[PDB]
Amino acid sequence: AKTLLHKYSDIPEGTECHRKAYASTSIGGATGLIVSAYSIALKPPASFLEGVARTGRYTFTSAAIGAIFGLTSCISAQVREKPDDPLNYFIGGCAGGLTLGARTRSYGIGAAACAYMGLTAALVKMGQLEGWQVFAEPKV
Amino acid sequence: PFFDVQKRLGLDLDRWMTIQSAEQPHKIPGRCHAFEKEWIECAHGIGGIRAEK
Amino acid sequence: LLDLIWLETILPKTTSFIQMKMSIMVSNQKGLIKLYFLSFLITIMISMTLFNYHE
Amino acid sequence: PTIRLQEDPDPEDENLYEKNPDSHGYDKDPIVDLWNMRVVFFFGFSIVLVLGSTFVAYLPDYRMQEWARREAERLVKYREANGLPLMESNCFDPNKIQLPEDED
Amino acid sequence: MLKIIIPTTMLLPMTWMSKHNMIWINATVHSLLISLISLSLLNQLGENSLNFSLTFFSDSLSAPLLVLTTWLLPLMLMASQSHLSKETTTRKKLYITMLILLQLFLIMTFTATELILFYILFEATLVPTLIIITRWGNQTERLNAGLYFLFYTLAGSLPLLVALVYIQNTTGSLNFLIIHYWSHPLSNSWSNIFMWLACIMAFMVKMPLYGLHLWLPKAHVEAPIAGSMVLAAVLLKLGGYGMMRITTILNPLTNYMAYPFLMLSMWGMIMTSSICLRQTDLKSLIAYSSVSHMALVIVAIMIQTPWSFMGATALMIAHGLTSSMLFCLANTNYERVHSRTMILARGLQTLLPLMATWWLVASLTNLALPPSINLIGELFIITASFSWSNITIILMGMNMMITALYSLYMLITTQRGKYTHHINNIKPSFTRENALMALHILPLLLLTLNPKMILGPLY
Amino acid sequence: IARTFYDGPEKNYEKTMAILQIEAEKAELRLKELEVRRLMRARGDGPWYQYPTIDKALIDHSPKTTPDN
Amino acid sequence: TMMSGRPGRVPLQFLPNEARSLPPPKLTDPRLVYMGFLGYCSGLIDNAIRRRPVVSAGLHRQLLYVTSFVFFGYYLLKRQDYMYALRDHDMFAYVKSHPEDFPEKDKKTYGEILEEFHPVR
Amino acid sequence: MNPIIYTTLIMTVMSGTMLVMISSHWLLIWIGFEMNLLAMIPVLMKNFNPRATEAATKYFLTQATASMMLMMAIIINLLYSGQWTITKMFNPVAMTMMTMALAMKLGLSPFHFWVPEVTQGISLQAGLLLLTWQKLAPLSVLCQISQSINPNLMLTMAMLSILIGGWGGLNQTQLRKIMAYSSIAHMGWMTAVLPYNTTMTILNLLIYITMTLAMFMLLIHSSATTTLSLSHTWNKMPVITSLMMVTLLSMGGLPPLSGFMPKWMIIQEMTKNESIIMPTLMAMTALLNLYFYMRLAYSSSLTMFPSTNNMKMKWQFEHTKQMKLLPTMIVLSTLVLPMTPALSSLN
Amino acid sequence: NVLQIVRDHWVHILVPVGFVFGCYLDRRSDEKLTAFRNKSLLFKRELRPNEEVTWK
Ligand SMILES: CCCCCCCCCCCCCCCCCC(=O)OC[C@H](COP(=O)([O-])OCC(O)COP(=O)([O-])OC[C@@H](COC(=O)CCCCCCCCCCCCCCCCC)OC(=O)CCCCCCCCCCCCCCCCC)OC(=O)CCCCCCCCCCCCCCCCC
Ligand SMILES: CCCCCCCCCCCCCCCCCC(=O)OC[C@H](COP(=O)([O-])OCC(O)COP(=O)([O-])OC[C@@H](COC(=O)CCCCCCCCCCCCCCCCC)OC(=O)CCCCCCCCCCCCCCCCC)OC(=O)CCCCCCCCCCCCCCCCC
Ligand SMILES: CCCCCCCCCCCCCCCCCC(=O)OC[C@H](COP(=O)([O-])OCC(O)COP(=O)([O-])OC[C@@H](COC(=O)CCCCCCCCCCCCCCCCC)OC(=O)CCCCCCCCCCCCCCCCC)OC(=O)CCCCCCCCCCCCCCCCC
Ligand SMILES: CCCCCCCCCCCCCCCCC[C@@H](O)O[C@H](CO[C@H](O)CCCCCCCCCCCCCCC)COP(=O)(O)OCC[N+](C)(C)C
Ligand SMILES: CCCCCCCC/C=C\CCCCCCCC(=O)O[C@H](COC(=O)CCCCCCC/C=C/CCCCCCCC)COP(=O)(O)OCCN
Repeated sequence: AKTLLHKYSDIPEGTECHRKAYASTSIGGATGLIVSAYSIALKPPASFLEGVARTGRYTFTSAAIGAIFGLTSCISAQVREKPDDPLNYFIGGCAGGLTLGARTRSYGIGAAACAYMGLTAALVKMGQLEGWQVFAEPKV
Repeated sequence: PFFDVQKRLGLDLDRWMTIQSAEQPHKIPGRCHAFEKEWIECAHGIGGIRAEK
Repeated sequence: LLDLIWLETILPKTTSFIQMKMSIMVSNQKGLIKLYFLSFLITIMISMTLFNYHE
Repeated sequence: PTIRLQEDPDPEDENLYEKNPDSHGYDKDPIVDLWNMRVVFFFGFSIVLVLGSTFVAYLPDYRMQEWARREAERLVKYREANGLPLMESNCFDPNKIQLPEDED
Repeated sequence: MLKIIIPTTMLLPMTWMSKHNMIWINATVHSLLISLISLSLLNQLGENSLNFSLTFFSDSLSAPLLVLTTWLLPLMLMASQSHLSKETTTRKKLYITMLILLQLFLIMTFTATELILFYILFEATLVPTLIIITRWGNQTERLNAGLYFLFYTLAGSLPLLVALVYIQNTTGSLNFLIIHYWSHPLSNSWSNIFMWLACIMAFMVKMPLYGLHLWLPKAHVEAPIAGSMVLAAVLLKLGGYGMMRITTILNPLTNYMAYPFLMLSMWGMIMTSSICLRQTDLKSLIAYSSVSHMALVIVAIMIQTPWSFMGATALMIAHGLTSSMLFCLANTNYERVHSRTMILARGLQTLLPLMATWWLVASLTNLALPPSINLIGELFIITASFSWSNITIILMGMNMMITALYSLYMLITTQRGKYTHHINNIKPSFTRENALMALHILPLLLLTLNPKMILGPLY
Repeated sequence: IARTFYDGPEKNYEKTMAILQIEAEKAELRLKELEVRRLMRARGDGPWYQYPTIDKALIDHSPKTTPDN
Repeated sequence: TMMSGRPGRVPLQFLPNEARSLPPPKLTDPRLVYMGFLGYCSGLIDNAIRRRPVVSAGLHRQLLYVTSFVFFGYYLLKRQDYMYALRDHDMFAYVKSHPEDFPEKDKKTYGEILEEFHPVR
Repeated sequence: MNPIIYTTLIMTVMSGTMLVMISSHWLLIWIGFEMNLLAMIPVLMKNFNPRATEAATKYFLTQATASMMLMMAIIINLLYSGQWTITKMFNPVAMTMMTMALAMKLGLSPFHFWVPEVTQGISLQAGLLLLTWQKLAPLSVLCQISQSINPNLMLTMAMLSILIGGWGGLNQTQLRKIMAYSSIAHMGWMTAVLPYNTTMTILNLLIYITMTLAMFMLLIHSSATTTLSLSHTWNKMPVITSLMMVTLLSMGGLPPLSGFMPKWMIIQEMTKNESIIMPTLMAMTALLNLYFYMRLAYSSSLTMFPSTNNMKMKWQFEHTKQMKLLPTMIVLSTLVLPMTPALSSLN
Repeated sequence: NVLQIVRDHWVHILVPVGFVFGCYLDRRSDEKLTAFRNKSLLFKRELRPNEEVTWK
């Protein structure tokens, strides 16, 4: 659960690239498993083997996205010696988008995923820096 | 939401069964009558926010 | 190249295409109660082991 | 029917000059058309335009610019005669400003 | 200032209570009277604005825009009573109701002292324009034009509401006087950067900016004549007025944050001026000319110097008048020929001499001929930009050259040459069209006589 | 024109003074209200944000057929 | 919901006796005029839907519409004013009761407050 | 169905929801829910056909499952504190059960699947009842236990509801499914502000009920259940089309129309306590609802679709049974924005 | 012949009476902002022997 996000976050950003990549790929694998479960429940695969194939496809794609994102972000933050910079997360997000485009074999999907995933990862980094809240606790 | 008509009219439609220390038949007490009574007395006055601290 | 093609492609046409795809994906259910009741079960398991586990 | 609709034929343009050689291009009925022209001309060119322009041209000097010129004349006269600088660099009195005590 | 608002809300039932053949006369007469009354706000104190009440105030920037709107309504009524002759009485009254409601919302927009009220009216101006465009258009593309016009505005202006409510939660007020007196600098943080973006992008897409201008050609071509007039004359100036009002809170972030918008504005001004040359349509050329002029206004507002502000105000007023006149001139030819192609009807000077003169005057005022207020605004903006950076003069001069080129190109193609030999239904010009042209053009010259009325509050 | 249509500058001056006072008071009151709401929801001791508890009048203080309770 | 539970609050009163110490809204109140205008609009829409002469079909019906809207609006405005007065009263009582959380800070003049200057160039 | 039986079933439905809204005991609330469902099932099947039968079956199955989860939540909360009063509900697992059960009863996503189908399978009167009246009791229970409820769970379902409502409404041509998806999207907005301020929830509920009532009553007036069937009423009752277009604009969230007031107030309330991202997402998503409302308006009044020859015979007849409250609902659905400060009379 | 002309041109007074009503409402709005009349530090001035208000 949220313990996986603790695993990803408790690691200092520009250190231990292998562990951070492992945490990111675990998060991606969990997300892919959830997506595949919903897809099977709502769109039956007509056979057990095809359902397993679809589950494996979704899980592997999501795990690849997570691994590439984490690895690229950590490496870019380490070589530039400048942590706390949204550019690193943007590069990681575009790397994940290129991975998605390669997995689905679509150049346009790849470019769009680069752009949008890089943007959203950059905003996630800025929210981490400035302390933005998605589900803010009631304060008034 | 909660249109409190029992409090307005003084009817007691379903308040007799809410708690454990409220007028059981033949005066049979609940297993935790004293604890619930103590909690209710301390609890009733301050409000919900202070009642948890 | 700029107005009639690319400035149309980036902001409005991309938005229309994405919303079309998502509307199609959401709004194709065969109506069988079995499938989305299974989805309800998946939602129940998720919620109980992703939200209230940490308090 | 080798067609798709029970559709009216597309009407051809109606010329205002055919039934009215002096039309003014406002309406079909000549009297209301002439009066529409008359009111448009009287309230656009006669009332709003000329009277409005002569009203705007004679607005009182609420912008305080002749007043500003007179103020400048008197201040220049007084300052130059006394030997004082024509204009002073500090807009406010330095005595009423409390700068930070030190910068170390 | 209810002495202007209430007469419009009385224009409504008076229009609805008129005889079947007296609606145009009454509407025109009383709208002209209301514009004459609104001409009384030009008396502005040099010190501060006129604060009539807690809700409404008038500034030196608001008064020319108010006068322009009140003067615009009668011209729109005059231009609309040609293609609506076959309409029923109820639909004519509904059209006039839309025009009157648009004027009322515009009047209440330029004088609202509170930013949320300004936003509410600024967005209330969307419903009547949309109804007009999508109900009284002519081609099948009016539906897409209306959808683009609505969604480009809304997708950029919804974040503005969040920004404004957050501002009121933080500072404690949204009244413009309190905002201006209690203004404080904005630090360099991502939160403040997105605050800048939220406050700016709504007015940017209302200008429009070069990258967000795709809705303007569709809306201005597919709308009826009154819709095009009101879009190109006043509805575009809402964004400029909004930035000139909202920029006070933004500094010092704006100096750092204006580089992409300035670059887009300058280069897109060049690009749209070049696009005007290779245009096969007549209304699209005027739409792109509007885009170029409004990009110049964007540059003026963004560099944020007093000379730039005065130039922006003058250019806004001058462009409103000129673009309205050009749209009416194109509409007359469209009514004659029933097509929008430029090269269809040629050599109209030999058939319509007075319209040839009106075309010449409109084109001359479009390319900033001295000493018209168009040139005053353009020159003030150019001088302010030159002070900002000496290299901008290259882009400004190139824009001036291309503007002259496409203006004279349109004038020569539509008016000079030989006639088309097969259009024999070009009737002589009516009195209504000539009167509309004169009422468009005379105020421009009367204003260049006394240019201090339209130079804004920085004068 | 100035005698017939307009007034003196002092009227506008004092009107905008009063308007500024009103708006400043409203701004201060809004900020104070936000702070008061935050404190009263955090603490819970204020009149606002009171959540209902169990009335003590429902308890029965009578012998309970067993000595202890 | 901050004010749903409050001390000494009769459940379904809609107008406590404590609200009679506030000045009632004037009968020429602009909000009441807007309520009457809403009633008139509803009457006109009623006439239009039933395919009747919109302006002058039923005068008694339009009068009833207007008077019903005004009658409800009077009490709605009374309750709204009572609730806002109650909010302000509670706010002032709380700020007085807890002086340490709302201290009176110093009053510096601009002659000694140092604000950084940002040139425009 | 006999009129006495119909009116007593309607009164039993209202009695069940009132029993929910006026009870302090959890058991009485559950009894009110059971009574509401029991008397609500036949109302859907007033006009018998296979579609109505299967709509009633799906509705019954969903509501029975929700009631089972709700009673399990009540029993667990009793287990960890011998209390029956509807209060904080401290226990996290029991609170999760109650929140999910009430979401399933309301139609919030991901439990939103049943609403479009049941709405399409029943008549316009039953659809009106289902979409307006059947939201009061779960919302009342949610408002009572709002402080106890977890923000993350509540927020996630509200955002999902808004997104899925918009995307589903983008596709449908049938009017009843459009109304159902719009109802889901509005439920998202109302449950979004629930943890922060229940007064905004009540205000949004009131305005949504008014708008939905006006829209359904106009749809009943011009007896059309599809887009093309609604495209004919311009040739019979143009005033109805104009009023419907104005109401559809109001539903979209445009200002100066009233519909905007709940959206504006919810954004303002969520901003008071440092929730900036969520209101922005909800507004940009409600743009989709506006889009498909606008498509319906284009089809309905702003254009003129081809008509049929038999409409000439309808031209000669008047609508016999007239809805008395339609004009008031239209006026309250459109022109009530200037009276925003009167929302203080709700707390 | 006052009958027909009045019953056909009674609408030509709505705008003028609206203007008069607007002026009257503006005057009333001015009447509620007299909190600093003859109290501003710039225009503070002793009254004339007969007048009672600096402005209305
Ligand atoms: C308090 C609240 C909590 C409540 C919950 C409490 C639950 C706990 C107690 C439950 C005890 C069970 C008692 C009775 C249950 C009733 C069962 C029933 O009635 O069956 C009807 C139902 C309908 O029967 P039918 O339609 O008449 O006959 C259809 C034909 O048989 C064949 O049909 P077909 O061949 O024509 O169609 C193809 C095939 C399709 O089948 C498939 O394609 C299977 C695909 C699954 C993927 C395989 C995994 C591969 C990767 C795994 C990775 C693991 C992590 C490692 C890291 C990454 C490495 C990759 O069938 C389907 O289309 C249906 C799909 C259903 C599959 C199983 C459903 C489980 C939940 C839904 C999620 C699906 C899993 C996705 C992946 C999730 C992660 C693993 O039967 C079935 O759906 C299949 C048989 C089910 C038997 C097992 C049921 C027990 C499990 C229940 C779920 C609860 C979780 C269990 C414990 C969890 C820990 C807490
Ligand atoms: C706001 C004002 C106005 C703005 C509006 C206007 C501007 C915006 C709109 C225009 C830009 C949008 C283009 C982006 C991608 C769209 C392509 C597309 O639709 O995909 C589906 C489309 C068709 O979909 P499909 O059905 O799956 O494929 C069927 C194909 O027919 C089958 O094709 P094929 O298999 O026969 O052959 C294709 C294949 C074989 O390749 C070729 O055939 C020809 C080679 C083309 C790409 C190879 C790269 C070498 C050329 C790049 C040279 C430098 C670029 C300029 C920098 C100058 C430096 C001073 O291509 C590749 O394999 C290349 C893979 C990846 C290479 C791309 C990396 C280069 C990016 C440039 C970096 C610049 C950094 C910043 C520097 C500037 C600042 C100082 O795919 C393509 O065919 C084209 C893909 C390759 C085009 C790359 C062009 C990118 C230009 C720079 C992008 C940066 C701007 C965006 C920022 C965020 C992105 C990170
Ligand atoms: C902010 C300031 C105030 C502004 C507030 C907003 C405006 C006012 C409030 C609105 C509600 C009031 C009226 C609405 C219901 C009226 C129903 C209607 O259809 O009217 C037709 C009716 C004409 O029918 P008729 O005379 O029986 O015979 C012809 C047949 O009806 C033949 O009829 P037909 O059915 O055969 O005609 C077909 C037509 C029939 O369809 C229609 O006529 C459309 C009906 C309007 C929609 C109602 C919307 C509900 C209210 C929401 C307003 C939204 C405001 C926000 C801004 C956005 C605008 C959308 O359908 C079409 O043509 C389809 C074209 C599609 C166009 C799409 C536009 C539709 C929406 C436009 C709404 C504009 C706002 C309302 C303005 C007034 C319009 C009457 O008009 C009237 O005669 C009454 C109008 C009001 C009279 C005011 C008089 C006041 C008292 C007189 C003296 C004044 C003071 C004296 C004292 C002086 C001191 C001494
Ligand atoms: C079609 C036209 C539509 C409108 C276009 C609007 C343009 C909006 C773009 C915003 C301009 C600037 C935004 C942020 C300001 C600085 C950007 C960056 O270049 O500065 C560097 C920042 O380093 C990195 O570049 C950060 C940005 C990297 C991630 C952002 C994504 C940018 C890629 C392009 C995305 C596409 C944008 C348009 C979407 C459609 C300097 O580093 P540093 O001085 O230490 O930090 C500056 C910020 N501080 C001071 C608040 C801390
Ligand atoms: C025609 C289409 C045009 C589309 C334009 C849309 C983009 C508008 C720009 C962003 C709008 C949202 C910004 C939020 C509004 C202001 C809120 C604010 O100022 O608060 C910020 C919050 O800032 C944010 O949350 C921003 C999150 C952004 C999420 C949505 C991003 C939308 C797309 C991003 C890129 C768009 C920008 C450029 C687009 C150019 C046009 C294509 C500070 O948070 P605090 O609670 O005060 O805490 C700080 C102290 N601890």
